[PDB]
Amino acid sequence: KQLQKDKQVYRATHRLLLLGAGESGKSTIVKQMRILHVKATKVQDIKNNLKEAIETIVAAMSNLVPPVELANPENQFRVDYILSVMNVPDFDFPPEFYEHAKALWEDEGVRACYERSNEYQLIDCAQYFLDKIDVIKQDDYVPSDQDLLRCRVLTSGIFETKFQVDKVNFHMFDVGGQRDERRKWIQCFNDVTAIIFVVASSSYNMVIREDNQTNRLQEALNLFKSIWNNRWLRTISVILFLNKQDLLAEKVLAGKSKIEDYFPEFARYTTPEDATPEPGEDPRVTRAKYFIRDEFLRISTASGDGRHYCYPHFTCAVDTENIRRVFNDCRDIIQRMHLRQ
Amino acid sequence: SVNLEEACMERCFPQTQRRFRYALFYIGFACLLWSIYFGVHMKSKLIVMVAPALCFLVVCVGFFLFTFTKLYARHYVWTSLVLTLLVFALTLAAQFQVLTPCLSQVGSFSMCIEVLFLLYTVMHLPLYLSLILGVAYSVLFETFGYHHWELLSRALLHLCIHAIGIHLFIMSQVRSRSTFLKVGQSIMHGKDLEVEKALKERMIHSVMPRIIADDLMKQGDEESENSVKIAFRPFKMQQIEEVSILFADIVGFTKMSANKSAHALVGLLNDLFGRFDRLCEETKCEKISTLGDCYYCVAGCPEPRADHAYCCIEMGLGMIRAIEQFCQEKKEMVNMRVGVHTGTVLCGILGMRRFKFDVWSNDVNLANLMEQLGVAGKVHISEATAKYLDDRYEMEDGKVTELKTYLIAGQFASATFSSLLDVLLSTTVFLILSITCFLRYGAASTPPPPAALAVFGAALLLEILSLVVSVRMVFFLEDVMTCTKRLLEWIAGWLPRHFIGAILVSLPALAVYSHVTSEFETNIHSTMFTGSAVLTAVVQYCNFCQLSSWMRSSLATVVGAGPLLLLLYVSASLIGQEVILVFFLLLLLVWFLNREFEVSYRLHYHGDVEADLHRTKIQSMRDQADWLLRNIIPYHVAEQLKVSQTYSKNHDSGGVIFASIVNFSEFYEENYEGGKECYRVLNELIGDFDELLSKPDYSSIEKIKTIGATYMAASGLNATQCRDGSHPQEHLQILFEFAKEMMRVVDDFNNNMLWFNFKLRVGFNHGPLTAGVIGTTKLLYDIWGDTVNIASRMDTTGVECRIQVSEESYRVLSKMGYEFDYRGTVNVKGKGQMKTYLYPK
Ligand SMILES: CNc1ccccc1C(=O)O[C@H]1[C@@H](O)[C@H](n2cnc3c(=O)[nH]c(N)nc32)O[C@@H]1COP(=O)(O)OP(=O)(O)OP(=O)(O)O
Ligand SMILES: Nc1nc2c(ncn2[C@@H]2O[C@H](COP(=O)(O)OP(=O)(O)OP(O)(O)=S)[C@@H](O)[C@H]2O)c(=O)[nH]1
Ligand SMILES: C=C[C@@]1(C)CC(=O)[C@]2(O)[C@@]3(C)[C@@H](O)CCC(C)(C)[C@@H]3[C@H](O)[C@H](OC(C)=O)[C@@]2(C)O1
Ligand SMILES: [Mg+2]
Ligand SMILES: [Mn+2]
Ligand SMILES: [Mn+2]
Repeated sequence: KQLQKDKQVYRATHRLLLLGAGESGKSTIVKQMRILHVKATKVQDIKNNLKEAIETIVAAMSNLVPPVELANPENQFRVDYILSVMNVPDFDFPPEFYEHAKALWEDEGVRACYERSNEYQLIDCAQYFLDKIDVIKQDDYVPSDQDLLRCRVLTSGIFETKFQVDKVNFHMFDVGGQRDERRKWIQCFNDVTAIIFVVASSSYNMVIREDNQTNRLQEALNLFKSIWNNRWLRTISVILFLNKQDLLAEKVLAGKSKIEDYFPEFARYTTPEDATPEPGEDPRVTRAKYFIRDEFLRISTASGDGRHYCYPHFTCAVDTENIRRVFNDCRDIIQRMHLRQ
Repeated sequence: SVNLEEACMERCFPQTQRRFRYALFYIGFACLLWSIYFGVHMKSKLIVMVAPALCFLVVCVGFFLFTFTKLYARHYVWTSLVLTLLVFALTLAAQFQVLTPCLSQVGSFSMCIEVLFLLYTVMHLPLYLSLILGVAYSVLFETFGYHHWELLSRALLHLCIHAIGIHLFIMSQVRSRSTFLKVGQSIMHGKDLEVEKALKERMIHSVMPRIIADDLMKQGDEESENSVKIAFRPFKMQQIEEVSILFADIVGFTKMSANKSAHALVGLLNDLFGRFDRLCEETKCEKISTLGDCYYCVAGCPEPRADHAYCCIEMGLGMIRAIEQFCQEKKEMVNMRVGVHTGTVLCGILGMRRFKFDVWSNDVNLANLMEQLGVAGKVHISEATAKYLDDRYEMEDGKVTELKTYLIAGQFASATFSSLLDVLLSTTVFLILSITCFLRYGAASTPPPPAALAVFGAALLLEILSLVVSVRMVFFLEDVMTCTKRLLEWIAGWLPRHFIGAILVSLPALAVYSHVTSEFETNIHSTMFTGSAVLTAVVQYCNFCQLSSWMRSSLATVVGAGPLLLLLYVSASLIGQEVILVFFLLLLLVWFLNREFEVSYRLHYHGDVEADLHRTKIQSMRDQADWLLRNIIPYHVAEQLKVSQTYSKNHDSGGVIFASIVNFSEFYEENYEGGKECYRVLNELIGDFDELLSKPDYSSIEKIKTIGATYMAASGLNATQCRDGSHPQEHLQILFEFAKEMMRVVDDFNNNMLWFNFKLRVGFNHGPLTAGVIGTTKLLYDIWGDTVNIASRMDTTGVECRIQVSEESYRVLSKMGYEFDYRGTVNVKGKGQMKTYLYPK
């Protein structure tokens, strides 16, 4: 027969649905899994992160109606160089191009524009990139694991992984988060074990690439409300990750972007007294992360009926130890829910 | 009744024969004990005793031979009559030679006890006969005793022993009735269960193939047994590769069935369908469903065949023989197209109402358009067909009229209710027991000790409290309070049955020990009388036949054996061997006897339990099977077909709608393992439409069948009564109300859906129609007419999210109070122009 043993090992696995908003870091988490518990395209898509980055800034300079001109306008042949290769899918990356993005990166409109690229659509991991491209004009040294984790790749289509952690079976799905791909999310609503949700932290002054009109944070609240009251999702507790801790931390150190000037819930807000702090901690950071924690948990207050729960934990995509700790705790909680019935 | 209860004991013959044979063993046991008592001890002065017991013994083994004979059927109860008449002549003949000085009340009375209950238990006489025989034997036996002080108590002994005898008698044969009745209905419902199991097996094997059926045949997953009676509903679909698909349909079907009387079209159409079924069963085929004029089959999705495509195309050449041989049978001018494609198909069943095993793929739609790109006489076969197809045929170009395709041409009596009678009867006989224990005193007026009156007091109070507690527990007054019955029987389990049974059993022996402490042989008449008294009252203990044999028989031995032997020993000269020898036959008698009755009681309980379980299983079988009959075919066509074979029905005015999910094609994308998650979504939707019809007022609508993503239902059939409160157009109007309702239901379905919408369009028509049944052992209820073609071509061309109305429906619905607007006059095949109206404004 062998239907019962195969169907019982079908029971005994650990499938993980990984929903979340667009370009959050879900694929980065799957990369973290294959670094923890588990060959030429990397040069290509990293250098296309480079190209699309630098031409998105350099094109986007004149697009800013606060007039952002070059502090070094003497590289206008490099400006027109980037305007020349602006729309071409094919490029060979000469050292002269490294002189182009190099000498652009010597200019300060690039740097204050990197302080102000959140005003439009642009990547959020280029400060890594231009320093590396300053180093990696040749790539005879193979790029590292952090180099693997910074590699932006657009994610769509169902990708699966089956890795094992100490007699614990992992089969999990990375799913895209763009709007048109949202018709594919019900494909993985078939009785999965757990649902883990990820929202980028600094997305309180930026918008999605669909409309370029409404904040990604309110997009995340709308998404959590749309899943949270479903007639198909009431039997799975949700583990809530809040990625990109440190980018929010350096925007606090910037002190230039305010949620309370946008979302005035934070304006008369006070800090929660049930906290558990971090070493060397600015209280505005704490009131920030506990504010957004209370913002999603406030939506988790509205329903549940003791059926589907809400488990707010925290993580950033640059700590091995955090994925270790809170994901082992995830293994504990999904052990409970894996034997809930 | 009469004959069947007669045949009962005709088959309860050998067991009464058996216990009766060992009653004869008890008779030879009795002649054996007469032989030892008159053999060793005394009476060595006349040996007259031994010979009637010896001929009584050759009666024993001689009628053990005569038990086997065959001149015996209308004889064996009369053989018992012969036996007990030899008993009567034995004891009545041997009694009298007394009054010389010695034999006491105990001897002859003990004889009468053994005779009487050996009669009333086993000898199997009737009511009247054993009745007047026992009574007559009693009165003439006691006047054999004689040749108004103590003889009155003798008659009390006799009438009480008769009353307990007839009690034992009537309870014995009512168990003989009810055991037989439970076993007989147990032997009817088992075979009825098996036959209706075969009927349900026919209903499973008339709608589906064998594999998913045989998953439903052995409860391998109890999700299906839980699916006969929240996250996602369960349904069977498997995504299989390398199958083939054959479509066939009549070209120019418009006018060709005009002048049919709705049985002639059934005649030629179902005749050709019968020849289709013949060639399918001869050509090893997988037929699916009849889509109006189109009929179609596939090639081995449960069983992937080795030369499968050749079976498909030569099978379709079989359909070429069908059109040539049945057409030139009927001399018609007709033809049919055939399109065949090889590809992969996900197959299964959706829905939960009127469902049907169907198939899904764009390879299927490729076969659909090859029928659309078809031509007569030859089979239209694709690239993927001819890429491996052994080239043993006539291949030709299937070219465009305006995708790489070829052509082939050829080559009563309840438990506590009886405990009412054994307790209540036990205490009225206990009443005359202790009454007789005292009103022997006619030469005296009172018993000497007061502790006798104490035993009278607590004994009568305990029996009367058991009396009132049981009788008000049973006869259901429910006036003051009943919770003390629940709270006191709450501790009266199956072991307090043993114990309080031992209480009410054990106390009357102490009540005949109301005369036990001081003197009893100033007059020996008191002594012999109290010995006869306690040996009389000791027989009471069997009346609780509902407790165990070692337990009651041993307890009966204790309380009926202690102070008799022990009070013989304190001191009236020689009585011991005979008095406690007859105690010995008394004790083995009561052990064996109540042993037998409690075994009989246990067997009755067994024979009730098993029949109850089989009754439950036939109840579940009828619900599940008749639930399938309510599934597959409609109701009054089950009233016409249910006891017959044919069906054909004209209809004159009825309503019919289509519903069209638009954007399921763009939502489809199959990058996943079959993409069948999307079919789980679609099946949740169609299941929600299934739940829409279970309203009582919306049970007046009859769903026809499912067609891909096109939904289909009709009304105007459920009104089979000329009622006085049924409007001639009500099902039309409320069917429109249901159409707006299911518009709101699909609105709510996209409300649960995220960032996405499903569009739909619906079309209406009323008109005459045709009720028909097609299949033979694989059936389908179907409708036809021009009207369904009108609503068909309507909703085929209908704009989405709106309600599509015919001009005559425009003529009726406004006067049922509905607003519309003129859309235009859209071209309708068969009608030329037809004037179009829409509901949304
Ligand atoms: C007078 N009208 C009829 C009387 C008795 C039996 C049938 C009809 C009738 O109207 O038949 C039409 C459909 O209702 C009836 N019908 C066909 N398929 C279906 C179908 O799938 N569902 C329903 N409810 N009715 C159907 O077939 C006929 C049209 O078929 P198509 O439009 O699909 O094109 P075709 O199949 O190639 O036929 P043709 O073009 O050669 O003339
Ligand atoms: N600095 C920093 N960068 C991060 C962090 N998390 C993700 N990123 C970067 O963001 C980029 C996008 O992450 P990615 O994994 O592609 O999101 P995704 O959600 O899986 O992509 P999609 O399915 O929504 S389209 C990655 O290149 C990654 O390096 C973080 O916590 N800190
Ligand atoms: C409904 C889903 C989908 C995509 C699947 C499919 O294969 C089809 O159902 C068949 C071929 C298929 O179900 C066979 C029956 C039928 C009714 C002939 C279908 C229609 O042509 C459908 O198209 C229409 C018109 O709905 C189509 C193509 O639609
Ligand atoms: Mg991704
Ligand atoms: Mn046709
Ligand atoms: Mn057709």
